[PDB]
Amino acid sequence: TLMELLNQMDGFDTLHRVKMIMATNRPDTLDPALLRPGRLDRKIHIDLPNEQARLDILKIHAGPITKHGEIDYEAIVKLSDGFNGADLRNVCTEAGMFAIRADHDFVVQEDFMKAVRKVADSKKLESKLDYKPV
Amino acid sequence: SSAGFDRHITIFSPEGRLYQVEYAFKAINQGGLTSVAVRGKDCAVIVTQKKVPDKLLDSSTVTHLFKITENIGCVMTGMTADSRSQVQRARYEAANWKYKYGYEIPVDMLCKRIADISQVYTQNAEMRPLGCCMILIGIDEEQGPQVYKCDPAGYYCGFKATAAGVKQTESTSFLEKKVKKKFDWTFEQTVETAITCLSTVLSIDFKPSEIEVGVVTVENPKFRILTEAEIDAHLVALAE
Amino acid sequence: AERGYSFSLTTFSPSGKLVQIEYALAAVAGGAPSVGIKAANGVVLATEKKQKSILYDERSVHKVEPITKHIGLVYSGMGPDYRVLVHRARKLAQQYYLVYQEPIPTAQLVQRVASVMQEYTQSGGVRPFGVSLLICGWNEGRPYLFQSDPSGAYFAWKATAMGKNYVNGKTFLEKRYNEDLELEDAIHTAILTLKESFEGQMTEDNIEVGICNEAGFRRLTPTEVKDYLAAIA
Amino acid sequence: KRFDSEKAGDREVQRTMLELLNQLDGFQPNTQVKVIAATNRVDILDPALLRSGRLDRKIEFPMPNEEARARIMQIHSRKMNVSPDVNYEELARCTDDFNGAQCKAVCVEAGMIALRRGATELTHEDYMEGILEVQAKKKANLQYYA
Amino acid sequence: NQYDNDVTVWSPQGRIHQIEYAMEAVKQGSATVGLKSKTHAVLVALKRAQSELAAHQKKILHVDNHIGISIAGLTADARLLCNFMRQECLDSRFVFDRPLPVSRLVSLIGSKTQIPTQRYGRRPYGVGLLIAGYDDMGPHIFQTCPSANYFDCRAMSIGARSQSARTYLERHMSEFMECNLNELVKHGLRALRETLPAEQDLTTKNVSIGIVGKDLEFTIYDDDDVSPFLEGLEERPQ
Amino acid sequence: SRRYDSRTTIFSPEGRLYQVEYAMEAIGHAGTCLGILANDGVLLAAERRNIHKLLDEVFFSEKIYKLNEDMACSVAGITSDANVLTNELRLIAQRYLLQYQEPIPCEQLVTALCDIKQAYTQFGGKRPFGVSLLYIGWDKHYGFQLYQSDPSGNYGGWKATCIGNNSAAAVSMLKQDYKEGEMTLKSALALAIKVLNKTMDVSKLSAEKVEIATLTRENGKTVIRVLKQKEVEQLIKKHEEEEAKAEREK
Amino acid sequence: TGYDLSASTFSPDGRVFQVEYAMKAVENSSTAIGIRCKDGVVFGVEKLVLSKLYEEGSNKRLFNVDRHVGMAVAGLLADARSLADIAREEASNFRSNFGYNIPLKHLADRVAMYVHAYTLYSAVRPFGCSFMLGSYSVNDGAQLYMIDPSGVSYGYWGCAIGKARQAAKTEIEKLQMKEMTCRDIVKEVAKIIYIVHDEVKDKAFELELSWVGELTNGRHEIVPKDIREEAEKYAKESLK
Amino acid sequence: YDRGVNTFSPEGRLFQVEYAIEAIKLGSTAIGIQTSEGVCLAVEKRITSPLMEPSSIEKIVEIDAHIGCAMSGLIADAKTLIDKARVETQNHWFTYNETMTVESVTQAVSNLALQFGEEDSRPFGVALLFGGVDEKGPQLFHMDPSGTFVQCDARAIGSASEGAQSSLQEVYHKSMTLKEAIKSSLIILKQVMEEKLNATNIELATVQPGQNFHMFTKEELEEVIKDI
Amino acid sequence: YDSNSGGEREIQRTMLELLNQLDGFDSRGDVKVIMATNRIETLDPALIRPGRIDRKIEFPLPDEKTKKRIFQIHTSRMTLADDVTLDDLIMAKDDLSGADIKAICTEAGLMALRERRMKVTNEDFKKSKENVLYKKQEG
Ligand SMILES: Nc1ncnc2c1ncn2[C@@H]1O[C@H](COP(=O)(O)OP(=O)(O)OP(=O)(O)O)[C@@H](O)[C@H]1O
Repeated sequence: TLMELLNQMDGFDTLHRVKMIMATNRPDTLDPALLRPGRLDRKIHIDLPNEQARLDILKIHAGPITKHGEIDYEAIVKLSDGFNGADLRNVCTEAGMFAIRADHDFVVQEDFMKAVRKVADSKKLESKLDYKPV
Repeated sequence: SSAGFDRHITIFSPEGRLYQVEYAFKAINQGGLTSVAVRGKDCAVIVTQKKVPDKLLDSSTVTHLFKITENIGCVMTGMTADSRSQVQRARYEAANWKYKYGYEIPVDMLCKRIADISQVYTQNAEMRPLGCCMILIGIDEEQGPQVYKCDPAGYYCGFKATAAGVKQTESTSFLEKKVKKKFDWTFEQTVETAITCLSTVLSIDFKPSEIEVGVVTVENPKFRILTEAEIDAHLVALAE
Repeated sequence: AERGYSFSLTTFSPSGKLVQIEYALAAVAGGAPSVGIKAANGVVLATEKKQKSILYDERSVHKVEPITKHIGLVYSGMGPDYRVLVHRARKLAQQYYLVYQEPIPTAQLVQRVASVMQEYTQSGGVRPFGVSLLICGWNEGRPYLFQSDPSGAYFAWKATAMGKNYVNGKTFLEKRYNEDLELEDAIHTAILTLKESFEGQMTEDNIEVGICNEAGFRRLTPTEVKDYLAAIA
Repeated sequence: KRFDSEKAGDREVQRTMLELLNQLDGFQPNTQVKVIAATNRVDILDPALLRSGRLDRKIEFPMPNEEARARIMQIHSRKMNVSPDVNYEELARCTDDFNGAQCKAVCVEAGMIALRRGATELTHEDYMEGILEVQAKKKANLQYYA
Repeated sequence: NQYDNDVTVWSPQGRIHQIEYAMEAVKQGSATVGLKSKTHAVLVALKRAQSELAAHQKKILHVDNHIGISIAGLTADARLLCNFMRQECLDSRFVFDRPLPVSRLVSLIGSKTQIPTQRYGRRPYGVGLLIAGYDDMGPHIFQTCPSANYFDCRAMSIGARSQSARTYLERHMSEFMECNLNELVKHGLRALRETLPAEQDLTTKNVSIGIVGKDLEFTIYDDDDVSPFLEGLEERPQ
Repeated sequence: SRRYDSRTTIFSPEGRLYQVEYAMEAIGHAGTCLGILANDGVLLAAERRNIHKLLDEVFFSEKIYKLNEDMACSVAGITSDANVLTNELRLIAQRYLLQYQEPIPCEQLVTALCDIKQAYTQFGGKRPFGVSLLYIGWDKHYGFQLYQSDPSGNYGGWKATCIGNNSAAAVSMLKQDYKEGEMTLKSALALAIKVLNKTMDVSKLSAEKVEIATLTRENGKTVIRVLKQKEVEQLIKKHEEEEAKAEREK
Repeated sequence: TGYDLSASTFSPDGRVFQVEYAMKAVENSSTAIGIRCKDGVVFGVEKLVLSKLYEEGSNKRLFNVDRHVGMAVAGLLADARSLADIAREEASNFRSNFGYNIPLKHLADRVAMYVHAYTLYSAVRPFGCSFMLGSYSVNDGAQLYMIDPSGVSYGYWGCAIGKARQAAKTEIEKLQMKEMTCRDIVKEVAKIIYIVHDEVKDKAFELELSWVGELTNGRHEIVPKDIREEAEKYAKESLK
Repeated sequence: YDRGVNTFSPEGRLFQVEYAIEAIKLGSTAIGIQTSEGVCLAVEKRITSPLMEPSSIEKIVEIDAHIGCAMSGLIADAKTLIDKARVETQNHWFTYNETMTVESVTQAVSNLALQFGEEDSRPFGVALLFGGVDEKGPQLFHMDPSGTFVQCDARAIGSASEGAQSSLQEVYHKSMTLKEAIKSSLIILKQVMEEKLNATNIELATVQPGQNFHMFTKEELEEVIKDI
Repeated sequence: YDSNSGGEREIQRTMLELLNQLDGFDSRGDVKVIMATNRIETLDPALIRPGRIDRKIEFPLPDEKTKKRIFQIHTSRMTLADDVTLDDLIMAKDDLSGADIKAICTEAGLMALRERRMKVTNEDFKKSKENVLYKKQEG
């Protein structure tokens, strides 16, 4: 199957108008064929969310959620380091999914930092083998 | 290619490689720190930072800038448990130099002696190689300031500007262009570059309280640690 | 005493070969090229030291570490294991100079050092050195050139080489270097053969040239190093 | 996902799993019909399993407490005829590295020798007997300990 | 299964199996129940033998005048530590001309067994010592384990199926502090009598009892010396 | 720490010595040395391992070591490995001459070294010595003696020798050329050159690849003759003349 | 496979599992935290109840090593007692060769060096004890150090150990380390300890407390519970 | 799973000691008897071939003047303990001007029971039967390689010791006279041996407070042979 | 292993199933099985109890009398010269099996084919013997 991809992108053909995007866990298996330009011209690795970007992604998940008038996001940014942008949202949702036990409609961020700190740190215990090659 | 106990002990691979020291090389990444060493004409600047996960952290106890000699400071990387063990032996060897030879140590020979002991850790397979990274400075008579580094390969090293560790690979290539050209180095020049190499890698631009900036200059040769108040002055000086 | 295990880690292969020592020979081949030439008046050694980044300064670390005023030396392989036996031989020549009050012979250094080194291969619980020494010096008017190995054997060559492509370089030194020539020629063909496997950049800091005159060893400064080779070879 | 290619025999199942996770990625409707997963050991775990639609709630399940080991076996033997003399504390303290299912094995062991006993009703001492029976292992002999 | 080889290796769960395997040796020893009151202390042990002709092996042995001890498990390391135990007695008895309070005494024992629980090539010590003694504040009862943890108690028990004895303890040990020596003795052996099978004695020679007091020096009681203690007791029911 | 040792000291359940078997296999390779029975003298020769003409050859006798004025040795194996043993036995000989002021006889000499080597075999897991080296010399009592060292700790002393495994054909040659009381050391020298002229793989018998060290008995100097290749070449051509004369029969 | 056996042996991930297993070994112990006020240092220990088990006041984890320093330990009790002897003997060396109170810093450093040293050889094992170190003095002040089985020497105003850790130090931000005197810190800590550590896992338990500072005149001792009886008074009424 | 040879078993106990008890099964059997008049002890020499010299192997040697002993399993293994114990009791006689008791030999050997290890090597698997006459009269003691001592009236070792204790307690009683015990030993011996009874197959070790030493002498056994 | 197959432990499991096949449960049929190898120490003792528990033989090295017999049996069909003696031949040889003394005779007859002679002389026999003698002694 490679040979079809490889020969059609080493053509003998104009792919200029068409566009292609490739994704993987690691660029270990891609061979010198796909790591070569042509087929794969550019490479953009994802990086861990910066704390400045972490504040942003936090902001977009606080919108639909209902909170108390007293809110401080920086507490979460400082307490949450190295997490994945998905894992941040899972933590926000877990903060809300912890409020249903308290049955309260409006939820303060104190209860949030409770669920955040505890559960997120549990994610760190399950974070083994997260280191991935370049 | 691996055969026998060579993964568990210190020997030569079928290709001649050593597995333990290459593991200790990446042992620094578990510390998650960064250290940059820049030397000027009359000066040398050392910049680092620290992590403050809890508001209960004391800035004084967790400071990563260690002072071996009144005129010679140092810094470390990776885990601190291993660095501390090397601290007291650095100091001990400084004092024995001062006792035996009656004069201050060039610091050139300090990293060499230390690196010999590091060879012993590399040789014996029944003891831990101690993969902490040693970074030093020094002052020599009419030789200007000096910057040394030591890695747990059992060897000594020292250059103009050298930065080794987790993210230091990218800071290096950034420094190589700033050094030359023809660019000369003064005091405020080096101080102002210390943050540029950190920003290009990080670009966090945060409170100066987390970062520690060491310097060694020949005015009063005594090593001095910079206060946050003056550090912030340089930080607002570089941003116009 | 460590606990004092001291069990030899090198078994004898079914063919009689040594395991760890041949692997250490692989570390010698993976090291850096270093040539030497014994001709006429004295011995000339040529090492190579290249920096991995432009931030490096070679005025600090020296590859040529003379053990005596009239006895120099270079190496190939890993450096850490080199420094060890350096300080060793320094303490080792001093008993000779203390008992006899006479400069120790180059051939004596080899025997003493390689005996301790061979014992270092037989000593239990520790790996041999991965460094092949090239020893020189002038004694009794006739200078000398020796070459050591991790197993501890010692040879005598007019012109030899270690490091990568040392078998290719050796055929070059055989044909291109012969009989006996002055120290100037000794420098010349040394730098030519070193420029064989060297990169397309040759500076005073890329290599160093050590020389043993019958007047004694003198380590040349990078100034003269770039003066002879500029205009390399 | 092993490490080095090629290849993994499960690799088609890793692609299928990563296609499942991809289903929870590129497609929103997978937010319906919950799916539960369970592993005997987390030694090998795909890092990609961390998400709200992927694995989220995570609990490490240790050995049951003594209080638990007492009650679970009582809920297991509640159908069986038992003499109304038990300590309950005894067995609970006497259980280390034991499992709740081992407790079921102990309740059956109690009835296994009850056949040769002839007693139509289970007794207290039968329990501890069965405990020491299957655990821990066997056998050798009681000597050298005076 | 290969990580249980050494004493130095930490299990993936952090539990070193060498100590646990020694605890099994403690459980294979005879059931012995020690107890103390606010005034006098009574220790009880059980004698066992392999053949009928063989004399039952004694457990409780006298060290200090006010310090008796029981034993279970390996007798090798037991008598080794017993030589150490004698040493520490006569030590302060010579230098300070006074005995040692057991509190500070067993700390020395735990530090003694700390080294062989850590250094490679060394093994732990299987131990069933239950130590009793009188300082100025009265009696003390401790316990010994290969883990080198000593716990101050009023009563403790080790050996085969010795937990069932504890079950009799909890309710009785609170009310046995006021009683005098007499009933305290038989209350000691009442815990063992439920450890052994109920269809047989429990003779005079298969059992060891000792009594120690503030004003009463410790004397080893065995055989006919147990006859005054066993007499006047009620047999176990069916 | 017990799992790291390969147990080089303990035996092999087959009855053989595991380390020692591989040890002897090293002597089978590398070094090659010969020995023969000669009257009023003794002869030794070896094949140089580095036949490359770029060497300096400043070491004089290389594969032939002289441990004493009355005795010498022919080494086969790793050079430095021997070089521990040469200075060792050299000190033992010199402390005999120190204590008794008498030349050490070959017997107890050799056996002393052999027990030293045996020590490394029965304890310590140490690397035994895989160097089997020869022995020559003269004593007042027994006169000329020939001995041989073995890794196993037994001395392999005979009147002839096989070093290394390439010389096992020289032993079969020596059983056909066996002689008792005939020297003419030059006859035994043309014999030993006849050995390498056939059994050795290298042909033409290059005089620079071998070294012949003879020791003739002299009172009381015990002259040690180290010969140059110039007079060996004419001797080799005399041997080849003997070969050319032997083919003249048929 | 076998990489986790010897602590001196590295792992393909560039660390040592023996330290790692030793860490959670201390986590399974009962919760023992620490906190320091301005004029002193507060210690606390929670003692579990399994069966009875024995007499109250036995094998408490609160040990007194020095005049002004004490040991609040967690994890395996034996190793803690042995290390308490080690700190005792070290403090004795200081008092012998100098004759004044050993500063907290170099004390915990001397211990930390041993903690790290028993992890550089295959003979001995990493320690399974983590303990709190704190002291107060008039020419010193209030310092609290936290020592971990890896051998890292640092310290905060408060720290938490045992099965309840993150949840144990969560409410610490609510408490004022500075304004609140030590007299009040006692009850402030005890009430949360009574509320934390849920009784479903352990039905019964017992709580120990210790303090040193200016009120005791530098003398470190376990605060007498018959005195003031602070905990149960406010802790039994703090459940609502 | 060979662990430091000193390491506990999972069950458990000392590996090498547990294994060393099995070496008693392969050794010769010996049956001692304690009598009020004295202590009699017998063994089977187990003669393999007529090449064997009768007086070359003796399973019973007297450690102290009034205290004997009997070994088990391997011979040279006990040699080391034998000759050293006699020195122990001797020095006791020097310091206290009085001989060592039968019970004292027990702790004497128990202190040296297990000295094996590596730092700071194999435990002996020879069991010991201590005979002798202390201040309380004729006594017979038994000890094991693990170091556990126990006082036995009539104890057997070796291979058939399990079967020998069997027929032992059947015929054993406390009113045993010494002359009766003597001929009671040989009854079991002749059942457990393959060779015919002769003066070279077995030996009798007897000791009494009023008859000593004794030890034993030749031709005395020859009269016991015809007593069957 | 040959070609691409794995692995060391799967190899063992096919051998173990060979034992249960051979043990065995439940077959009384024969198919008598004989096993042979050079080194018995490699095979696991797990294989011996099912078979062969009754009989295993060891092959000793031949002595002077045996080697004399061996030469007799091979040279029975061959024609040799009168001067060939059987004493010196077996004396010069040390630890040789039947096929070795066989191969030296085969090469003696092969060399005798160069002269086209059916009777092998002792000089030709010894010169041929030296070829295999040099063969084993060359490397
Ligand atoms: N006593 C004897 N009499 C006659 N012939 C014998 C005697 N001993 C051995 N032989 C012959 O010598 C031969 C020895 O065979 P050899 O051991 O050389 O085979 P091989 O090539 O090693 O076989 P494989 O390679 O399968 O092990 C046998 O074929 C046998 O016929």
